[PDB]
Amino acid sequence: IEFMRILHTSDWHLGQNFYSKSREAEHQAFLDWLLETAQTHQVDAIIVAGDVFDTGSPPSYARTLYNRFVVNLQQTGCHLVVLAGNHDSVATLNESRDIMAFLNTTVVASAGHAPQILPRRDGTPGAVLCPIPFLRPRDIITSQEKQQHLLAAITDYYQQHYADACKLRGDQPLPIIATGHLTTVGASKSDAVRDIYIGTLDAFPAQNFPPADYIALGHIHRAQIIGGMEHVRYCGSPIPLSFDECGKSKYVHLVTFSNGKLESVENLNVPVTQPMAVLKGDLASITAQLEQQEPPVWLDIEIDEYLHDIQRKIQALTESLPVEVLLV
Repeated sequence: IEFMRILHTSDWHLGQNFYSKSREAEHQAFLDWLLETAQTHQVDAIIVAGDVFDTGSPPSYARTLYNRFVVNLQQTGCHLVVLAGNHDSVATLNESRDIMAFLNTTVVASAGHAPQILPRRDGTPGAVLCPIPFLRPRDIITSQEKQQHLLAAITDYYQQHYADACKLRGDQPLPIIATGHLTTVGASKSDAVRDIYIGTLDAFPAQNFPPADYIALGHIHRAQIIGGMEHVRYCGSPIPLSFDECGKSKYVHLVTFSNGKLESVENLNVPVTQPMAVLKGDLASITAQLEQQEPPVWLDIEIDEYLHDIQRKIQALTESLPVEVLLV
């Protein structure tokens, strides 16, 4: 009878320079869809599980996309939780932390944020959130085996915060939601996923996560269930961030809680607004491949031996065609 609904997204990488192309149009369309989606499902909170911006110094149009979304989301009463990823600068996201608080937005850029009650739209307690962004080792390494140390440090961090979440919840029938931004053991990764904790943690075993009712992760671009646990998920990126991910579905997760427990996780397809394609073969295999649309499809030609000559060759075969070649 008491519901709480959140949307789980991550890895926006606003401002990404994609082979000289801007993703602004795609991100604008996505953010507009995310807005209508929040209204359609009467979502209580949207959680963005890290990598909001592609770098620590996003271009003005990306900062504008982000600000305008937060503003437009006000017409819904939906709360917004923005967590830093490894691509984000902490200082950059903290620029507007306190300003965002006036707009029902919680910006969490570094480790150490206490658990907080997420209200439902009507203001009553809906869930207890442990807002955990990408954890910089410097921020969590107690007493500042290095590999074993970081694993223990992250595990312990989640344990302390889960414990505090339980205390904050008290006797209330509220679900506990934790977030995270890292790479788990067994995760399937794409090209656009950058190595993190280089030399200090190959991957995080999801069995070490505390028993929150939902764990909303970011960093990995393909939506997947982790460690066979339906409550531990990457939502993946909302638009394709690399050519190896085109053709593949993009999602945000609609996560519903009933009486303090996880009820369902639904995969909401994010409309794809910019056609991309990857071509493999040789000059004729290529030539046949690219033959017979408002935006011009972006192309990754994975095609006589000197790759320099191949480029000029393809640059000839690709001229005045409704496509656009980005990578060779």
